[PDB]
Amino acid sequence: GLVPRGSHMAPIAQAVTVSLNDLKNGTVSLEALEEAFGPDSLGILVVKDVPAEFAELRHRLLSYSSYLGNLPKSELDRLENEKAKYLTGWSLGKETLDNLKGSYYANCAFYVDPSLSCAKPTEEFNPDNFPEYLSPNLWPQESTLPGFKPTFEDLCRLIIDVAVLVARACDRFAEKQIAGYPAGYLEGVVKTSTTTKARLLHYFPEEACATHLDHGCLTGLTSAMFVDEAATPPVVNGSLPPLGELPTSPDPKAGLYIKSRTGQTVQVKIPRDCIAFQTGEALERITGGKFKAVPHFVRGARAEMSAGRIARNTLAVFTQPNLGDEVDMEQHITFGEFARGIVAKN
Ligand SMILES: Cc1cn([C@H]2C[C@H](O)[C@@H](CO)O2)c(=O)[nH]c1=O
Ligand SMILES: [Mn+2]
Repeated sequence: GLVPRGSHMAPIAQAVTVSLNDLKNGTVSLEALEEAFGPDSLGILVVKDVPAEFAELRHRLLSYSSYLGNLPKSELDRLENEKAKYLTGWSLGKETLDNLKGSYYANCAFYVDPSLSCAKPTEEFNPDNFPEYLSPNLWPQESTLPGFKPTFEDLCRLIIDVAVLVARACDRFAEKQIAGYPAGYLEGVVKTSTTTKARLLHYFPEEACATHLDHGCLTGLTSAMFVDEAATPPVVNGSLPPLGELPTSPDPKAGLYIKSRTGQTVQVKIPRDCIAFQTGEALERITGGKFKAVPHFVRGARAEMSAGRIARNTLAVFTQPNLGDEVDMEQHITFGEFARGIVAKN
């Protein structure tokens, strides 16, 4: 038991917050960055003052999560990819304490070259030996879900642009603190990655080890959108209007929970107008543990509060290295090796 059972609430903790303006001009405090990402931290950084288009893109794409999740089964079955371990396209998963959640995954190779559906395959790295990273994206039909693909790409591009600036700040820290560190490494790794993976998640309405570490470098996050799908039906019926976002969460216990090295778990909120970034294990390895991936988990809304009508939508963008990039620069372990569980090499 990490969080109190029943109606009792965990304390809420404030994440370190910086302005995108300071990320862009290179004046973000490295003290604040270490407070956000260091060994005693929550492993999360909130970025405010985001581009003006963010609010609408978030609203549209999180609405698409509901529309997508309610497409006829014949359409969703075409988006399933078992060879990719369901890490490309659509699939159904479950969360127990008892919520059903549909996931849609896409690689973000398009960030580097908009014509790419996935990394260019090689003998060393291809869909047959790394299907969970290198399989081609599977998109819903434009006629049945109009505008989904450009909206998805535009919001992911915005979030990755910000991730590149966060990575640049991390590089400033590492260049000051780590002897022999390659200047500009994390910025280059994020900016050129064709393995970065985005996940659009839809919690279906329901009637009345817990933590993980992210594996990549920096995970961009939106705040969650709750939708009353009885009031605004998630049915594609001119442009496609967004669905109604509930102003306030129906369940104050839903959300993100982080267990710092203090051993106790706190709830952490993302302001609706902000983007947050969590550190992952690859960034921890690249910084030799000077920044840490911090254990955490997400809870959906309890069925009593969903009341068979309220769905929950989120976007996460797992920026991470190309498979051949080193993550342990002493032992020369690559991200692909690291992903296959290799922890030592000689
Ligand atoms: C699918 C995926 C998940 N993650 C995060 C969320 C998962 O719960 C965790 C372990 O895979 O890492 C990544 O960092 N990269 C990915 O490609
Ligand atoms: Mn996570």
